[PDB]
Amino acid sequence: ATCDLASFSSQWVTPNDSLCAAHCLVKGYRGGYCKNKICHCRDKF
Repeated sequence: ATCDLASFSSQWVTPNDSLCAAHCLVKGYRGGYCKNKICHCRDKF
């Protein structure tokens, strides 16, 4: 149950809410350990 997924609309019908995408995408990340709800990406693409 790692929060290393939910990369926006990659494999989810995500509308805009980052969760583990949008925020990271700004820098260029797509996966990381989650805290509370938002994943703090620790891997850049």
